[PDB]
Amino acid sequence: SAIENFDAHTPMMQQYLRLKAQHPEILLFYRMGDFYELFYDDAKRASQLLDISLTKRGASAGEPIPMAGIPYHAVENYLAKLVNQGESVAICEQIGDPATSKGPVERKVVRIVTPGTISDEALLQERQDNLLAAIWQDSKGFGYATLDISSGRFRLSEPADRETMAAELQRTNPAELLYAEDFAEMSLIEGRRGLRRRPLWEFEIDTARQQLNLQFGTRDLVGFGVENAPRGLCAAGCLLQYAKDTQRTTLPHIRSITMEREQDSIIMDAATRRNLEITQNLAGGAENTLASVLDCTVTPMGSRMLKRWLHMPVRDTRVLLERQQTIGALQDFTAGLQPVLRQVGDLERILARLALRTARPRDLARMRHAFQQLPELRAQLETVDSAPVQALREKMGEFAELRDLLERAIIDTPPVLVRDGGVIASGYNEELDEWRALADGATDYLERLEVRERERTGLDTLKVGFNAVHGYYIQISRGQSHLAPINYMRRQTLKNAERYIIPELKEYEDKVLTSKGKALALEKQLYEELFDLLLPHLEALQQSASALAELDVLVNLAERAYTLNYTCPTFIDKPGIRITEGRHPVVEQVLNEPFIANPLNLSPQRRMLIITGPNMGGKSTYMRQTALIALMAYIGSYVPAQKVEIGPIDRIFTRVFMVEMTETANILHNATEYSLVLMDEIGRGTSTYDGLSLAWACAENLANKIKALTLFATHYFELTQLPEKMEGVANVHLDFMHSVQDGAASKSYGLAVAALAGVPKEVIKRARQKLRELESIS
Amino acid sequence: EILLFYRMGDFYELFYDDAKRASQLLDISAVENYLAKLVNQGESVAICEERKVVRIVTPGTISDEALLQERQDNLLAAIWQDSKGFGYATLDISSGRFRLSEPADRETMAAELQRTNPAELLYAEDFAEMSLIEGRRGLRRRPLWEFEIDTARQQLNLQFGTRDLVGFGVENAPRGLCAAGCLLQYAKDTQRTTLPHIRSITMEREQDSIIMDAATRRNLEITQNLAGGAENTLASVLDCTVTPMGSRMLKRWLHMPVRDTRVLLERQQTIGALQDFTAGLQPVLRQVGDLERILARLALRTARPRDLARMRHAFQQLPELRAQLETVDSAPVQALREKMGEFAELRDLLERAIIDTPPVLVRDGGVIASGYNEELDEWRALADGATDYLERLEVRERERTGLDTLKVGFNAVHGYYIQISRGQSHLAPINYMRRQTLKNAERYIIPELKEYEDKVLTSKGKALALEKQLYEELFDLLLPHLEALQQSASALAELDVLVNLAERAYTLNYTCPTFIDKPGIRITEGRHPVVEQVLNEPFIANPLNLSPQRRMLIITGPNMGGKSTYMRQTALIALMAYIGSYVPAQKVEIGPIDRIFTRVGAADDLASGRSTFMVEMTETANILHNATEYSLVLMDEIGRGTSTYDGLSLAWACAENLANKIKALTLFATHYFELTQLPEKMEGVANVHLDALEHGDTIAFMHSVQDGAASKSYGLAVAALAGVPKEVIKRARQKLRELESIS
DNA sequence: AGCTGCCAGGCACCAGTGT
DNA sequence: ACTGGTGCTTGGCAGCT
Repeated sequence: SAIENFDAHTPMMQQYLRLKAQHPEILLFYRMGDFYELFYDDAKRASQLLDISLTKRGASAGEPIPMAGIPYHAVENYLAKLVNQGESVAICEQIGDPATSKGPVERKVVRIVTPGTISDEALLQERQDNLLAAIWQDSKGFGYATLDISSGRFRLSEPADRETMAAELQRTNPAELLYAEDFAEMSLIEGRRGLRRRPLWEFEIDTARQQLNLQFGTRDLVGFGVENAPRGLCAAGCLLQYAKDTQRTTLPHIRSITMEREQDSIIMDAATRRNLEITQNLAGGAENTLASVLDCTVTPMGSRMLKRWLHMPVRDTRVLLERQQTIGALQDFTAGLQPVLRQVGDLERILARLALRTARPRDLARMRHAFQQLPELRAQLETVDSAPVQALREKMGEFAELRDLLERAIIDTPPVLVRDGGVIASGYNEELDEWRALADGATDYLERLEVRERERTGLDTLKVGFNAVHGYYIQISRGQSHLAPINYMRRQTLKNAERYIIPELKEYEDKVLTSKGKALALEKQLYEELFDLLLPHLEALQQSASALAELDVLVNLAERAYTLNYTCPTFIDKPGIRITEGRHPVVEQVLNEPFIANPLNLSPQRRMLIITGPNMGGKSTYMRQTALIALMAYIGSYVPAQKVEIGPIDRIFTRVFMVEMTETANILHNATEYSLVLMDEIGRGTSTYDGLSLAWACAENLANKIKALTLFATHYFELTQLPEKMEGVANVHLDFMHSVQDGAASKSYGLAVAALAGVPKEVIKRARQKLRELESIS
Repeated sequence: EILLFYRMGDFYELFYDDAKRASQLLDISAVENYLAKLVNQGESVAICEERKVVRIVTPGTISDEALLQERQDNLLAAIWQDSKGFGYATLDISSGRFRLSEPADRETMAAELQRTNPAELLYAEDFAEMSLIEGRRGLRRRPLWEFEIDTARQQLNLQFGTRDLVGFGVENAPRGLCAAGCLLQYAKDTQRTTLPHIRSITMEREQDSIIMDAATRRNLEITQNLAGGAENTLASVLDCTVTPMGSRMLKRWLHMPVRDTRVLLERQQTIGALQDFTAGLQPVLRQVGDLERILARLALRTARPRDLARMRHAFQQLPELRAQLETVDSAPVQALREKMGEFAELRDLLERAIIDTPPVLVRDGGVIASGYNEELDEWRALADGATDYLERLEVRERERTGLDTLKVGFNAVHGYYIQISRGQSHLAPINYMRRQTLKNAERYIIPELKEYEDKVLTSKGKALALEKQLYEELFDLLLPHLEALQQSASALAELDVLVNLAERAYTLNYTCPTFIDKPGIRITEGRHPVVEQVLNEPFIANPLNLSPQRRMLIITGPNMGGKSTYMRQTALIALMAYIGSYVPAQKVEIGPIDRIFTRVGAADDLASGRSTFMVEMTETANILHNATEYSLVLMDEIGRGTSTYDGLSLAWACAENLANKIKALTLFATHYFELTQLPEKMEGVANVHLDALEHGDTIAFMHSVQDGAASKSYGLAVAALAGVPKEVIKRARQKLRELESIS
C-alpha cells in the first residue's frame, strides 16, 4: 500500500481534498463544468445509492481515482434520491472564470442539502411538516428545539423526564435530528431517521445566546420568553448554527423563537397519541384518523397547521373561546371563502424560497395569484361579525403594489426556471424589449432570406436552419449540392445533405445570438431585482400567510362542524366531563351503519367508571371518543355530541406484563385530579389474583389519592365492588351491543363468548356447572 | 384489471389509477427492477411497447431468475368452492410440481393457503368464503366456466399425455380437478408455449402427514416469524443448504412432516451415513446451483447462455459427487446417486457448443464456441479478415496522407469511415468523399472502405444468424432428456437437504429420535432449536415425560416466555422428528402423532370487533372438536381475557375434556392455582412448574421445569420492578391475601 | 415516432514541436 | 514551456431510420 501525499496530488485533487476535508462524513458534489462529480468513497457510495456508473480518473503519478457524476441540470432528481435515503449532500460550485483562472477554478461549498433543511417544493411533502430538530441532555434534564426552515417557525422546550421527551419526538417527528455526542438516553433516539451526531461544543450556552441574539437582532432574549431556558437554548443554538451552515445564506424568515411550556397545553404521551390516531393510524398510514375526518382544508399550509393544532390542544381559555366564536361566525360563509382561499395555495413555503433567494418564476406567479385573492377575501370577511375574524382580515394584508409589480414584471404562465429566460414580461423593461425586438428582427430577416435564396438559386431543397453546434446555415440536398452558388462556404456535411454559410447569414447570426445573450442576462438581473423589492415586506407577508393559513383552518373547522353536525362545548370551573349523545368522530364516518351515541357524566363526585361487559371494541370506542371529544374541545373546535360541558384537563393518558405495569406506573406517578385517564384491562399476573390485586390497588389509588377522571375498563367482576367501598367510583357496562348502561355487567359473559366461539356444548355445560360451584362457595 | 406500462420513449408511463397505485406500490413520484417489486407484491403488469402489448408478467407464472426469489417457492394456485366442500390446486411453474387437494372445511382450507402461500391466487366469481382470500396478494377473480370438470379432465389428460388420470390418483377428485383445470389453462394462456416440464399431478392425503392449522404454523414460526420475515425461524436455523432448490425443498419438508415410518427411518439412515462426508459434498453440491429452475427455462425455451453454462457447470460436478457417494453405505443414498445421473454427452455437448463465460443474451452473438461448427468458424474468419484489412488500411492511409489524427471508425448510421481532425481536414485526399462533419472533426468514405464494410457486415450477419440457429438446436438436443434431468435436479436437491440436515445435526449437537408404538413423548435435555441459537446466553435444557398414563401437564408458575418456549420446543422437537431429522435433545422417544395444535402466543384479531379472548376460544374449540389421543396439544393460559370465574370454569372444563374424553398429549399452561387440583381428581393429569430465584437485589425468572405445582405469585414483584409506588404494591399485597385466603 | 451517438465544460493526460 | 489530440460520469436531442 503506497503512502499518500497531498503535494503529489494534482491541483484539482488538492482543491477537492481540501474541500472534501471540510465535509468528511457526507457526500460532496464537486462541480466540474456541466457535471457534479464525486471521487473515492463518495463515488463508490454514490454509484450504489444513486444507481449511476462508477468509473475512474487517470493519474500518471499514483493510482486512478474512483469517479462518478451527473449533469448539473438533473441535480434535483438525485438530491431527492439521497434526501429520501436520509443522506446529506454538500454542493460545491465553481466561482470565478476558467478563462481568467491560471490553475483550477476557485470552488466554494455554497449549500448543504440535508433532510431537515430542504425548502424545495420537489423535495418536500405538500401537507406534511418537515422539521430540523436538536436534542440535548443534562444532569438536570432534557433540552429540545425544532425548526420549520420553510416557515421559520422556531420553537424550544425543556422536558423534565424521558417520558415527556419521547412524547415531544413522537409529536414533532423531526426529519433530521441533531444530538450531542454525550447523549445518555440513546433508546429515545436510536433507530430514528436523520440522526446527526454533533460535537458537544455546538451546544454551548454562551454561543447559543450570542448566536440567537445575533439572528433575531436583539440584545437579550427576555422578550421571546426563552431567556431562562438554557437547556433549550443550547439545543436551539446547535440547531441555528446547523441551519445557517447548510443554507449558507442569511435566513431573514427566522424572526422569533417560542417556549412551548407544558402547562400551556394538554400533555399527551407517545402511546396516547398513537392510540387516539390523531394524524396516524395504528398500522402507520393516515387513513381513518381524526385528521382524516377534520382536515378538509383547501391550502397545504392550512392542512399542516390543523395537524399541529390537533397534537397541541391549548389550555388558554381566551384562545379557545376565540376559536369557537370564529367558527360560529364563519359557518354561513364557508362555501364563499373556501374556493377563494384555495387559490392562495402554500404561500407559507413560497415565502421561504423568497427569503432564501431560491424562488422560481412559478413561485412568484403563485405569489402574485395569491395577492389577487386578497381583495376578494377582505370583501367577504368585512361583513363577518367577529373581532378574531377582523383581526385575521387585518393581518391578512393586501399588498397592492406587490400584486401590481408581479403582474407587470412576470408573464402569465412563466417557465419553471429563469435559467433559459422567458420569465420577464414585455413592457416591464425598455432595454429588455429592445434586445428582444433585435432578436426577432434578425429572426424575420433570416426567414425572408430563405425564400430569397431558394428563389435566387432555384433549388427547392434549399432551407435555412440552426444548429447549436454549427450555428445558422443554408442546407441543400445531396442531389442539388453541386448547384450551390460560388459564395456559399461549406460549414457542415451530412449523409443526404450539405450545409453552407455566407457573410450575410453569419452577420445576423452574431446579431441574434448577442441580442439573445444580452436579453437573457438582463432577465436574470431584473429577476434578482424583484427579490430586493419583495423582501423588504417579508415580515408582513409571513404574517399574511400565517393569517391565511389560520383562516383556512377555522373556515374548515366551521364547515366540518356543520357538515358533520358538531356542537360547541362549554367550559366549566371544576374538573369534569358531561357529554350528551357523544360520538366517536372517526368511527361514525368510516362505518356506514348509524353510530350509537352515548352519554358520559364524570364529575368530582363521580370520578371513576368501572366499565364491565363483554370483550369487544365498544368499550374502547366509548373511551377513545371521550378523549377525542375532550381533545377537540381543547383545540377550540366544535365536538361530536348533542351537548358537552368540560372542565380543565391537564393531560390525557390512554392505556390500551412489565410494559403494562410501567405504563400504569407512569399514570400513577404523573396523573392529577385534572387528568383524563383511560385504562383497558390491566391485570396481567403470574397467578389468579395478583393481576386483580394490582387492578384493585391502582383503581383505589386513582379514586382516593389521585382523584383523576378515570374510565377503567375491566373483566374482573371483583372490581364491580369498588363503588360499594369507595366514594367517587361507579359501575357502567356496554349493553354488537354498543350502548352504555348504568350498573355492572348483568350476565357473566365469558361462557357466552365461548359458546359463540364454538366450544362444544358439553364443555360449556361443565363450565356452567363449575361456575355455580365457585360462586356458591364464595 | 392489470397495471399497464404504456411506453413513451425512454420511460414506461402509467396513468389514472395505474399511476396512483404504482406510485404507492413502487415508491415513485430499469424496468426489471420495478417488475420484480410488483411481482413480489402479487401484481400483474402489461408491457406496452403498433403501440400495443407484447408481454404480460403475472406473479405466479414467472420463471425468470431476475423476477424470482432464489430460496422462496413461487406458487400459482386456484381455489374452488362447492356445496359439498372446497377444491384447491397449486403449481410451481419453475419446477412443474403440480398438486391438488379437496379440503372438507374452511379450517383445512385456511391451513392449505397458509402453508402454500401462493403468489397468485385464482378463484371463482361465486366464492362464498371471501374471508379466507380477501386481502391476499395476487388475487385473480376468474369466471365460473374455467372451473368446468369435463374441460379440466380433457385439458389435464391432454397435458399429461394420458387418456385417464387414474394413474396419478386424482381421478376421484372433481373439486380439485376443477381448480387444477382452471389453473392449467391460466398457466398455458400466459406462457403460450408447450409446458413439457409439467409431467404429473398428485393428490395429498391428510392421514399421511402431521396436520397443522394456520395458527399452529405461525406460532411455531417454521419458515415465517410472527412479524412476517424469515429471521429467527426454525428454517433459519436448519436451512444451511448450499443450493436454492435444496433450500426450497427443506422448507416444504418442514411444513409437511410425514407419518410414514419407512420414509422417516430412511432419512435418519441417510443423515447418519452422510455425517463424515458433509465437508466433502457441500462445496461440490454448491456448484450445481439451482438446476431445478434452469431446467424450467430450458423447458420454456427461454434459457439464456448463462443458464446453459450453469447447467454445463452442474454436469461437471456429477462425476465428483458420484465418486464421493459410492463409498457411502446406505440404500437411500445409493438410490439418490443413481437418480442423480451423469449426462456425459450433454456435459460434453455444452463444453464444445458454448464458450467458457458466455454473454447474458444470444441476441448479439458470441455465445457459440469455435470448433463446434465449421460453417460458423469460416464466417467469423471472413469477418476477422475484413477487420484485419481495415486495421491495416488505417496505418496505410495515415502514413500515405501524413495526417496523425487520421483514424478508421464505425457508426451504425454512416457505416465505416475515415475520421480526420478539424485542423487537418483541409489536407484530406481528393478521393475522400466527406459524408459527415462534427465540431472538431470530419469523416469521409472511399470505395475500398465501403467494399470491405459490405464484406464484414454480411459475414457477421451470416454468423450471428448461424449462432441463433445453432443455439436453438441445443434445446432440441437437450429437451429429449428433460424428464431424466428433472429427476436429477430432484435427487440433487434432496441430497442437499439431507447433507444439510446431517451437517446441522453435528454442528448443532442433535440426536436421532426413536419411534414407539403407543402415543407419548419422552425428551431428555430438550432444547428449543431456534432460541438456543438466537440467544447468546446458554439455553436451559429440560426433560419431558408424556405417556398414556401421564397425558396432561398443568404448567403453573411465572410465564415470561419460559412456559411458551418449553411448549413450543416440545412441538418443534416432535415436528423435526417427523421430517426425519435429528432433534435438539440428549435423547427422544416419540410415539405416533396425528396433529399438532398450538394455542400459544397472543392472537391478533384479523376480523376485528371480535376480541382477543374469542380468538382464543375459537382456537380452543378447534382443538376440542378435532383433537385425538394421538394429538399434541399446546395451550397457553386460556381463561385469560375474561372474568375470573368464567375463565377458570372453561379452563377447567377444557382440561377436563382433554384429559378424560380426548386423552390428547397436552401441555396446559395456566395461572389458575385452582387447576393444580386436577391431578388429585383425574388419573392422567400432573403438575409441573417454573419458578424464580430471589436473592439480594437480584430477581431471576428461571427456565427449568420442576415437578409439582407453583408455590408463589411473582406479579407484584414485577410491578415493584416496573416502578409502581411502594404504597400501591403494599395495598395489593394486602388485597392479594384477602382474595387467596377466602377461596 | 425509436434509436445511436455526439455534445455539454470542467481538468489532467499523452504525444508531437519548443531550448 | 507549448499545441492539439484523448478520456469521463448522464441527459438532451440532432440525425438517422
